Amino acid sequence: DRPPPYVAPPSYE
Amino acid sequence: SDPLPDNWEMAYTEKGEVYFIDHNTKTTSWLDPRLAKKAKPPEECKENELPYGWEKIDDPIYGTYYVDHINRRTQFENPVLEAKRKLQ
Repeated sequence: DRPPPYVAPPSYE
Repeated sequence: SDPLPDNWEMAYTEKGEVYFIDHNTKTTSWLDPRLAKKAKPPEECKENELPYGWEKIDDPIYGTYYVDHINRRTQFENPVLEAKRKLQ
């Protein structure tokens, strides 16, 4: 079991 | 001290969340580079303090967990408590 995964910011455009 | 470092921008998600754009390395991060603080070993932090870069999240559905924005990790255990525990 694991917490919510890391939520990254929008990818570099 | 308003300006971002040279070749940085800041922008917003559709949810209105700010993030930072580093054109030097072609990366993005939730961390404001203007707000960076000295690193500290987690065990050297006080009980109710988190090291720089960490965020405590209280999720209504998934409960409390900790987010490390430097290394992009998430974990259940408080990292300061964890470090003290493992070194104790």
